[PDB]
Amino acid sequence: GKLTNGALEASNVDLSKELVNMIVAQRNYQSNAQTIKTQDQILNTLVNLR
Amino acid sequence: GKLTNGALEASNVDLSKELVNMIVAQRNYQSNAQTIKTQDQILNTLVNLR
Amino acid sequence: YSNEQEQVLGQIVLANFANNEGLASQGDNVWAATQASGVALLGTAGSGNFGKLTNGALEASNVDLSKELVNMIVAQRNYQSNAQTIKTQDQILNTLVNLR
Amino acid sequence: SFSQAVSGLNAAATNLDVIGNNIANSATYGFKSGTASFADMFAGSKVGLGVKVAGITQDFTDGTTTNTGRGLDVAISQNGFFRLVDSNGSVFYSRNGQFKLDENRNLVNMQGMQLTGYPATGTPPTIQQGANPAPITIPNTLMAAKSTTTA
Amino acid sequence: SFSQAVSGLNAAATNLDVIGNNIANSATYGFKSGTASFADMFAGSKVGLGVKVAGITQDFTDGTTTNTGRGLDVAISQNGFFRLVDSNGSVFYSRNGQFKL
Amino acid sequence: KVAGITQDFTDGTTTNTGRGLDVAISQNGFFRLVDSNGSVFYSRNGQFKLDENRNLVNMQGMQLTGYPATGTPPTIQQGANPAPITIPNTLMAAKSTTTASMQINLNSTDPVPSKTPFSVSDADSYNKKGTVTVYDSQGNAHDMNVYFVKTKDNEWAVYTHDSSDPAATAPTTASTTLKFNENGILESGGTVNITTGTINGATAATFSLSFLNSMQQNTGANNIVATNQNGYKPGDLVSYQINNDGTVVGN
Amino acid sequence: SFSQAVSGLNAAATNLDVIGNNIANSATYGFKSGTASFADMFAGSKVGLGV
Amino acid sequence: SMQINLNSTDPVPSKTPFSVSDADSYNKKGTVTVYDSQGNAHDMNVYFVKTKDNEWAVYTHDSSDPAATAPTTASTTLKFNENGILESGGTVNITTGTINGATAATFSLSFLNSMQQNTGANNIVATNQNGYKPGDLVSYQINNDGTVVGN
Repeated sequence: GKLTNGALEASNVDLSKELVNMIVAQRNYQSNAQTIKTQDQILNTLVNLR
Repeated sequence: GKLTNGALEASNVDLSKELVNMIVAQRNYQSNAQTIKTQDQILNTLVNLR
Repeated sequence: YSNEQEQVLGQIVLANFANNEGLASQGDNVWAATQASGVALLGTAGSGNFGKLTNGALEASNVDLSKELVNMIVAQRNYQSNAQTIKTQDQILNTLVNLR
Repeated sequence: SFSQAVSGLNAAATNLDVIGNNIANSATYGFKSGTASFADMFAGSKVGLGVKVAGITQDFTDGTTTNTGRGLDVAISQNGFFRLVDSNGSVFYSRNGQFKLDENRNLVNMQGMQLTGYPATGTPPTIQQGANPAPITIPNTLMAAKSTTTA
Repeated sequence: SFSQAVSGLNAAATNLDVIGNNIANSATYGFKSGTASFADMFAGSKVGLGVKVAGITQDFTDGTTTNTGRGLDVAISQNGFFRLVDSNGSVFYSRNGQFKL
Repeated sequence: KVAGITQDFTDGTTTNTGRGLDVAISQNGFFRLVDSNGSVFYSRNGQFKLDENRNLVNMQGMQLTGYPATGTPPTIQQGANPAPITIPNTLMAAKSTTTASMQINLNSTDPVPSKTPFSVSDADSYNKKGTVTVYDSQGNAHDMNVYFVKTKDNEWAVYTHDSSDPAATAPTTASTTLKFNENGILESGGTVNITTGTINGATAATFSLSFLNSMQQNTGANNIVATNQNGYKPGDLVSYQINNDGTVVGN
Repeated sequence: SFSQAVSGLNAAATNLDVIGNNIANSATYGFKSGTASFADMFAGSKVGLGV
Repeated sequence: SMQINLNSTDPVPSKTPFSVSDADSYNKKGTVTVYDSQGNAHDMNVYFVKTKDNEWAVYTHDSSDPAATAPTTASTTLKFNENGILESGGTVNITTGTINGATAATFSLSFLNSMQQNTGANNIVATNQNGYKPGDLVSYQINNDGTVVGN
């Protein structure tokens, strides 16, 4: 490295990118919820046909 | 392994995986209900010959 | 390096195929070549049929979940219509049996 | 009678499985989209006999490209493929550029499969493009000093 | 049919809690962020199996060194790590210099 | 009595698919296919892949049949019989330049070049330097410098020199001469069968250079507006398209 | 049906990401604005079928 | 057969005479894997050197036979015209070596439709050979023409 004595290192996060990445995680979580609920209701009509 | 001080060990269950497992368990329960249903009505079409 | 001269340590080989569609995808982001894929011809970035590369930028997935979300409901509704044609096949056989 | 619609149910079930895979594989880098391909059965009978899945294919467009400051995230945008090798020496191909170093300082992906490159031999090395790929070792090997010839 | 989507669910949950870590871990000194990385599973079938974590890998670019009036506040602005031993003699490596006496 | 099961042949909704090799018609036409059995079949599906032999097939491997690309330039033949069409990685071979033309607009107010006789190392011996990059029978680069020298009123000496040939000599004998009318329109001298140099076992290009559509400006600069030729480099392959009227083109 | 809707839905998606690119490259020197020009779909049926 | 496009502007290599181990003694190295009557893989390295304009000394080496002699004679010579059309020496018979008590494989190597590229590098277009490993079984299929097959 090359050390400095007065200055102390802050974090590595750029929390704009984290706060916009949690939204993409939220929405593809919700779309995965959409496909489990649609496999639920196709299996629902696969039962109740008689 | 590395025991910790004040943190508790929270539960193993990830409740999304169980909320889809109850869906698939209840719908093949319903499929088993349909095969006892068809066994019921093939038995009464075996009975009501005479 | 520390004397500020650089030396080449290798070059990332790219590979193309006869068709991309014959690639049998293995159990990762990995694909694997087949008889159906054609044997892979190899080269570097920018020569003929080959890929212009980037340095730090990473390639995201190509799925558009708007088209995925609108395809799941059309697969869902024609699934239910297939359920209803076996349903009415059941009803016409039911009134075919017990007519006497 | 029933064969048409049980074929249709199997077709829509494979279709839903493919697109549920595609929704699940959103935002995994290098994933290419799934697509189903269907075709109808026939025979000597003039009526139709359902639908078979003629095959599952991929969609080979380019994804969008996200600029990450990490320098070991090399991606490509055209028809090429990274040529990886595993621990068993089997050749594979991929487009996920999330590349680690391992202990031995040769470029693995985040699974551990090593890249392949045309090696560079000499002093100073050039592209020894003899069509012979090899895992890209990027060592801490010292820069061997050479003599001045033209000042 | 269903396992692909619950694989997508817990993959997005792994995204969401490592991002909630990094947001909760924001503006501490000498933390270096985490990053979830994924990969698709496949089998003999050409249809899919969902998504798993390939791993939680950290980014090792430098945080912005902030001026602080305390003198015991060293920080590397490059690719070195500190070295720490404990009361049990095990080696450990750090990046912040919150160095009290 | 069931009289028979009829198809209906109205076109379905054409769906915009971002894939490239997915061509589907919307009229009463029919794609033509063949399988390996040798029987010709007719379809309408747009899913078109290519094999490991890189001939365009459907999803079931049945090869598309099309009108061939025969000749140089590749065109249709007078037997009119379709065939399985391929997309090869066989490289586009170069052919010698045969027709090159350069159009020039020279000011008529330009004085006669002073430093006579002509030299290629003397800028004041000519009025205008131009460049046309032609390619020979094997097809390597030849940067033919053409040279424009005002001899007198409306008459322009035109010199040719292969800069790519280190074994060539300087032009000192006249290649041709543009002679213009009173109106500034080219009268004669607007064509020459000019031969390039010979380099590294590739024999020289012997091409028709033309200066048609040139005209003498009255005040301005000596300006080349349009060069064109039919010589080129060996291109291997980059990409390909299905054109909108059916044919396939290869970049 | 769903075809006009998906065609339409995409049109708006590509228009949104192009004008997001125009907002993102604001005050980047020498950048040029981009507009997504669209065009409607027709076939042998009299009713329109997308964009 | 090995079909390959040859750079016409490649110089005569500076390392003279020929060497099998030294990279600058040849214009381009290529590899074809051939197979014998026993079934072992022989990695035939083809070495392209240019002699003068429009013809190439083609030397062959059996690198999978470690007890093999280094070639100092011409395996063949690729002769080209002014248009890059192959002229003569485009098909040559060649014997391989033996190892592990196997039999020697002798095959006809074909360079047909090899073109001489003006500007570029030497790149292998298409190789194909009819030798193959032993194979036990993976699949077996009932094709529609009443023909049963194994793969």
